[PDB]
Amino acid sequence: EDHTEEINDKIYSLNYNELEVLAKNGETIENFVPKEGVKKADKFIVIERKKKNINTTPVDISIIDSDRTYPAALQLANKGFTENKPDAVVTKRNPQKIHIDLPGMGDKATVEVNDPTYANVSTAIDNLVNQWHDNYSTQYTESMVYSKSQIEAALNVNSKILDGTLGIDFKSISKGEKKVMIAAYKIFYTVSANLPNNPADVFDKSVTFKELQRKGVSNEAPPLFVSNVAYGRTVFVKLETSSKSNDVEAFSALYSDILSSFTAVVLGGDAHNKVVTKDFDVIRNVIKDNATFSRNPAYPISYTSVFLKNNKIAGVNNRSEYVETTSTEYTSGKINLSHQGAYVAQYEILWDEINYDDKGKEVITKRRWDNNWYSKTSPFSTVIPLGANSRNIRIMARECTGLAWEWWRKVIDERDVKLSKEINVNISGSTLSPYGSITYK
Amino acid sequence: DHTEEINDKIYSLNYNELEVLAKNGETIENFVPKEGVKKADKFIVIERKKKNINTTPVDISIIDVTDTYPAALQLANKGFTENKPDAVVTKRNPQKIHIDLPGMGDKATVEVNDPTYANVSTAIDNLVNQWHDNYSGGNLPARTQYTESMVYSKSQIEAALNVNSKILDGTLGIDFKSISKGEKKVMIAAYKQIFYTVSANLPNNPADVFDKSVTFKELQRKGVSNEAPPLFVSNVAYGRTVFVKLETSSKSNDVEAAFSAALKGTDGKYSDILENSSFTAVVLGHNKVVTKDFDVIRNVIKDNATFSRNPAYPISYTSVFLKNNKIAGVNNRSEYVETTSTEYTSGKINLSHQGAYVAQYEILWDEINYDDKGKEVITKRRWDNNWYSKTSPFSTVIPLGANSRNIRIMARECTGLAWEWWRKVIDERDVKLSKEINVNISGSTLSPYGSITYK
Amino acid sequence: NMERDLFEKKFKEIKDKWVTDKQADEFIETADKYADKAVQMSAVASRAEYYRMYVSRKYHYKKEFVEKLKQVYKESGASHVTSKKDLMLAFDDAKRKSTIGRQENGLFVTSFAEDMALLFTDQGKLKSADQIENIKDVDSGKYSDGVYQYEYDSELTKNIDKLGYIRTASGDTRANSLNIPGCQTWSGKHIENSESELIFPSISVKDLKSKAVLAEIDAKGYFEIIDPTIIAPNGDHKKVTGRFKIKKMQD
Amino acid sequence: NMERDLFEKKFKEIKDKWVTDKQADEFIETADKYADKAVQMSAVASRAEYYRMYVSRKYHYKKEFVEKLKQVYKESGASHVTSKDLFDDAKSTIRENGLFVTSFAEDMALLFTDQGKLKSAQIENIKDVSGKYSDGVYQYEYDSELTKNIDKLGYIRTASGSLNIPGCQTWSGKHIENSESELIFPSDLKSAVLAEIDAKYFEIIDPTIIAPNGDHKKVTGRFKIKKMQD
Repeated sequence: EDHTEEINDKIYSLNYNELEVLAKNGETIENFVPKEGVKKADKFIVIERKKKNINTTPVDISIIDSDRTYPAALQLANKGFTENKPDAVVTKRNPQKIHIDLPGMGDKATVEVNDPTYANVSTAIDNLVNQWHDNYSTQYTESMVYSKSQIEAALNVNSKILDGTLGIDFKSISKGEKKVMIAAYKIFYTVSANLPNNPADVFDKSVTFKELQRKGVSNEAPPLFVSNVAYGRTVFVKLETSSKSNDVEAFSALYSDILSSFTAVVLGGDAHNKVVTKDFDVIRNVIKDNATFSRNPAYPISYTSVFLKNNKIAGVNNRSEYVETTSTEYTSGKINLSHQGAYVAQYEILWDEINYDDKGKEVITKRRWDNNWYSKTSPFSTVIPLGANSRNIRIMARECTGLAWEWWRKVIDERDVKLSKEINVNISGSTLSPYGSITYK
Repeated sequence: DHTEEINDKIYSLNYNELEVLAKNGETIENFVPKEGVKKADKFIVIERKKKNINTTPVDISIIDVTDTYPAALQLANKGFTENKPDAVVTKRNPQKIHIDLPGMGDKATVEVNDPTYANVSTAIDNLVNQWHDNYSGGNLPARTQYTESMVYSKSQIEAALNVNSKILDGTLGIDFKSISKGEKKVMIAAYKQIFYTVSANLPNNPADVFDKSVTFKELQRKGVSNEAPPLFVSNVAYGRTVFVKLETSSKSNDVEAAFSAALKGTDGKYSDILENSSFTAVVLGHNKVVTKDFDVIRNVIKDNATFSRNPAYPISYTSVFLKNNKIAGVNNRSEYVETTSTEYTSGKINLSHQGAYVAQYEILWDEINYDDKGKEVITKRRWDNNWYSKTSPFSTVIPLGANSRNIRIMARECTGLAWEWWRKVIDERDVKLSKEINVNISGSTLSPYGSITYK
Repeated sequence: NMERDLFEKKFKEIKDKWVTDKQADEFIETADKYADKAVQMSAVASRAEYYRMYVSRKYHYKKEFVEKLKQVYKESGASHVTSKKDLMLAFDDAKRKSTIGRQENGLFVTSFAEDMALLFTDQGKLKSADQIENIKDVDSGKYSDGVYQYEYDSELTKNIDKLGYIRTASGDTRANSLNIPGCQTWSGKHIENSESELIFPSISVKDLKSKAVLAEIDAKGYFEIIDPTIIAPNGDHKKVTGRFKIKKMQD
Repeated sequence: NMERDLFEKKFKEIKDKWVTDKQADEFIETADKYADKAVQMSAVASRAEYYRMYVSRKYHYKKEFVEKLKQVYKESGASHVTSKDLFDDAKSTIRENGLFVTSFAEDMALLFTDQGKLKSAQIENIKDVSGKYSDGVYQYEYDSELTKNIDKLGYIRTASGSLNIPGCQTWSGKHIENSESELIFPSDLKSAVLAEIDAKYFEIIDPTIIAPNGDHKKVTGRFKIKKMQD
């Protein structure tokens, strides 16, 4: 019998949410402290953790040759598709036209493969590109790195490939020790496969719906048809520093002392061209050097599929959450007091020390110099240590004029004193005109 | 005949009449105007004033032995000023004497032809007895010469009463040591009652009292010199003396006033002084009586103004310088110390807090002392729990020395109102030093009350 | 003296490990001042009686003295100064059992009047947190996040007393090992900071959270419980008419 | 510490028999505090230098320090607090050995409140003296002009080698906040003058001072004697 009407009926009847059957829900974010601080020698290292969300639905799916993706291929819409490991559906197929967008080719761009297996379509792709070279002759993404799920969604590239080609230290990016950024350079041509008039038209008369179910077709894994493959070369760039400045990301160059270590990779066929420098212009000319289409050929890089039921484009929805880690390091300081005035002086020196509870909220320890309001004459001087976590530093020095209406006048009154290694607070002058200043060294 | 020699040579005598019979008292030595002495719970403050007396009596007192009589001749020297004079006994011309007993006419005057002590005394005895027999009935004026003084020293009371102090201490009993300490206050009064006086005409010339046999060398042998010029006894008074002593141990300020009033006959503030006073009356010859009833004294004085054959005694005489016929005086000059005393007693502040609130006290006072010059020395004292918060039933005893003064006591309590954080309950300056100063506070926070009462 | 010597040595045994030799010497040298204050309160009749009481650890007073001591508490109420941290633990720490005070053991208080006389100046402004820490003989910086106060008002205090719930501290309940007899706290050479000491029933704060309370305290200045539920000495919960307030001390 | 031991020991030797052990062990246990005060004033460079100077009883310091220390004496004058202990007894001096003194600006900031009111005779605790300021408190005031001319003559001295300590600083027990700088200033009237204090101070103009060699000298500038009034 002619199974065409059953295959069309059953595929038409398939029951699934398009969004949800290709949902790629990210790695579950485990409990975390928003802020933490650690004392080490004269240092205070503060790790700050911000929780963020990614939500993308790419319709171009990264290809990993580590194959079963090719124009007019049949795949299953399951979790394995969402992690660049699609399952194919291999049956006896029917004549299928493909088309390549190479510039000058006219009707010679279209070609009909009688039996469209991977081999036959690869052969036609091979012929077509060769002819163009003989007789006839880009998308860029950048993003900082926070976790494999985030960098995947941000660049639409599998994280294992990145991790294989460039070192990515996720565990220790989480400690704020490394600010890593990655750029992708994804081009030369696209082969496309005409969409069937009806779902059954891709199958031969011997293919039955029961056979399709045996190879995986269900409401939980609806059939997908590969309509377009993009070919070319990808150029991965990594920029890795151990700085802690907020300005690191603006790396984005795609002036600065920060410039640290670099890496660039050109995707070869097999699993490449790994180069690592401490100067960028070597890399940045490497990209242009790796930009020629010759018989340096072109490799699969991404592809587009439709649901066979209704030829709706298949998007993999990435709805996931990650952590931004920000690390800052403070250094203890010293308040240097020096009194060179001809009057009696008194100080009020106040600051807070800051720590974080296991819930990550800030705990303020108030703090005062034990000689506040003690009288001081010249040439008094002293050194007042401030810990690396000091904050809200208030320094006041005041003068006993002894006038019966202003017994004391403020000479110095700062309230937002910079914690620095040296806080030099000098006062001098006469009783009638005092002078004071705070400098930083 | 040495009359012209006696005249010329006596006239040549060169002395100062005032100084030759001057009697100088010992001059008060180093002394402190104020002393403070602490015994047990007592503070005794002695106060001293230095005073001066300058008298020149011309009636000189007679002691007892006296062989002084009208027309006697004596030496103006030291011993005269001490009522123990030196006689100049030579042979004498006749001397007229006159007694002043009333009613005798020309029989009041007689001429003693050998005017020794024995002869004049006999002539007077004859005058006086003839007056008793033939004139006393049918003619006597009472003549009383009265003096009173507080007793401060031997010399002072001698000047003040014109009576030898040895006779006063012998007959009465004067405790000068107790007077100096501020322990005894003493008054002495002397009733000299003159029944008669015998007088003796002044010689027209100095030699006239002397027999023609007398030489100036005989007078120099007998003591006559510029150092001790001769004296003629012109008058002697006879009668009786009554000494009254009023003694007390009170330090009151009115003891002299109470004493004068009793003597004066002045008829109850003084009753406290007089009931704790002792009285001594002596009538000289020694009829002595001690008693605590003052009428007994008044009775002695009234029962001894009687003149009969109880005769009269020499009690005082008047002398002139022979050279001059000028009345001889004895200048008493002396310093003495008036001593007062006051006794103060220690006290106690008793604090009792029975209120419903938190209270605080401020208790201040001064302690007085006297330096080696007798000037005040103020030690400020303060209670050491001043300003400390107290709640009921707090109580305590703050001892105050007997020399405390300027006692200030304040108690306040914490109302706790935004406009009135503390309110005073008691605020007192010059608190009376008493055995008990009872400081009570009580009431509520909004209506407190207190009082200082004394016991 | 005989009893003071016996006192000295009894102190050396019960004082805890972390009492400095300086504070302990201070406790020894001021001992007679605290005996005398107890005698003048008629808490005891004599130094001797006071030292025998400290040594015997039986803090037993005549009922007449305690009735007179309470007058100022009935008049003005009772006060317990606390740190912010200790406040939150009464509401938030479950092992604190949602009571203010050690449950049936009570809360150490002084009279409210005594704390207003002492923690404020002559003109009624709150003293610095340094001064108050010094007056209360707590560690430096303990009240740097503010000086908080529990307050039993007069009505609550009278009604608590009607029930016979007011207690006097005992020798084995009271500074931790610096407790002394006489219903009085020990305060160093500055005996003017010694306040009376009694034990009031704890307050139940069931279903209350420090968040709400501290929030109310910044808004109004105080959080209040009309007719609160106290913890009787036998452990019972019992509602007593009056006002119990929690507050942050303010000028 | 060989210096603390030598210090402690030498003070133990030289103190007066009648200073109470409460004084004496407070002095021993605040010594490190006063050593730190003198380092901070640059009177000495280290604690050992401070103790070594004490034990030697020769308080010699560097001119740079002493002239900087004097800036407040030249600016505000000097001040001596006395209670009574004030004159009428006999050599009409006020002692050719000099008068211990602090800067006028220092007494005025320490003995008055933040508004400007004089403290309660608290003042006894400040000068670590009890009951002696009860009459009241007097202050001998060298004015700034007198003071500058005193120093041109080179008449200002520092104490050398009981409770004396090096660093031109008064000892004041645990409350080192009441320690003031001490200097030695030079040295026919009676009492009588105190009337002029009840009436108004007592101001002498170009007074007759004493010198380290006992000579009298007549130095421009005011000198006042007063009861400290609030």
